[PDB]
Amino acid sequence: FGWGDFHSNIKTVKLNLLITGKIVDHGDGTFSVYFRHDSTGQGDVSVSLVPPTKIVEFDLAQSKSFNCRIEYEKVDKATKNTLCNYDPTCYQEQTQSHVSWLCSKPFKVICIYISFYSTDYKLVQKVCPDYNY
Amino acid sequence: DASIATFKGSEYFCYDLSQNPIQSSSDEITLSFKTLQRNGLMLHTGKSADYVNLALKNGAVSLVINLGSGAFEALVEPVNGKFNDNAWHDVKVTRNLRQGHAMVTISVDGILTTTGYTQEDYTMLGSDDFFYVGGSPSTADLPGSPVSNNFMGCLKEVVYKNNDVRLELSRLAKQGDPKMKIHGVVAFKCAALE
Repeated sequence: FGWGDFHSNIKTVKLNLLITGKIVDHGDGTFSVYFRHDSTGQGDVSVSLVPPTKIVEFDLAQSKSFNCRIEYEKVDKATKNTLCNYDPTCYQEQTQSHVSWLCSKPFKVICIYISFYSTDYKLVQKVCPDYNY
Repeated sequence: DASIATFKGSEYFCYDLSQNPIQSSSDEITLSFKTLQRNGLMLHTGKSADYVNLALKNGAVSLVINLGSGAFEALVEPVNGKFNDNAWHDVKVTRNLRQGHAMVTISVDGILTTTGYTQEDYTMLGSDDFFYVGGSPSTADLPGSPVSNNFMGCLKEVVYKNNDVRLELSRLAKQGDPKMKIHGVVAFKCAALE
């Protein structure tokens, strides 16, 4: 595949995001991509597999050509709600996700797409580790 | 003091890298910008496999880079705001291929992202192509460049460094170097963009 053990950290004082990705070749013409991510703070995060043609852009929104699809996803979110004491609502969110992608092997140029929307900054990034292949 | 330049949309610096080609396993680019314009190229280096393109795109900082066998693109922006707010913003981009392991970091003000992955096969960073700051020739085919506008605003302390050399491009422009060429005329200060 030309790469493995993907990791990414996106950090502001309002939100910290930690991602890992792992590839498992099943030896049957398919392979899995597993993502785990954990975030603490305020904001929305997402990680996904996308084709190289995916345009990097900000987006308020949350098959046949692309041969990777989610087969399993598990998300656990814990929210502590308290009164802001700079002004008596402040909250802290702890999120832990696990997603299993299943890809069909006749194609392999795949990219990782990460979005990060906090209360101070927002960021989208596309990583194509073997693009030049 | 600080090395600064004001670009008015028809100017740019061009540092020649042909004679002394840069080659290194890691590099780092830093600069500060101030601008009111939504779109404009801040710097580009690499007319080959490897390259770094740093620009403002619709008020956001856009980074497009080649990373050995891979490519990386990021778009960064404040919430309820844009970076073309006539205030200084600090940018830092680091790339590392040390083990193989690829690692890219970009920070703009108060947001930092570090991304990496194990990559067995491994090349070099740099290029023998020119280094463009504040703009580029109209007929130049610059890979990985999403914008075509030259910069309109202030660039400060533009610096490129790797394991061998540290190029103070803004200062070299302000002072002069045989490898540094300027298209047009710029004042080496930050004029009132407003």
